[PDB]
Amino acid sequence: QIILDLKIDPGERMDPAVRMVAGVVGHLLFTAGGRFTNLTQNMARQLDIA
Amino acid sequence: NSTLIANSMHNMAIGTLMQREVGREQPGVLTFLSEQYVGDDTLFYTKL
Repeated sequence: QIILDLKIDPGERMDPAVRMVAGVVGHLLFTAGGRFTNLTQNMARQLDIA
Repeated sequence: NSTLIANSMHNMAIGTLMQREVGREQPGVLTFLSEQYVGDDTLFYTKL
């Protein structure tokens, strides 16, 4: 019933390693299986790229 | 012992706030190229 998505903020400044670590974390944290999902297809693509 | 350091770094914080606010309220009008802080003085080079 609730689906997550990525937030874009130009003003934020962060180290590049944060995104790379979050890419690993998101795979172990969420579910995109064959019965239900927690995240939109776009966020799944972003996590795969990360 | 660190009067100038404290004033300059306070100026740095205030500068970060003004850049964030102007970026939020008007996207793309003003882009900041360089910032410098010394004592109680600030300087910004930007493109309009």
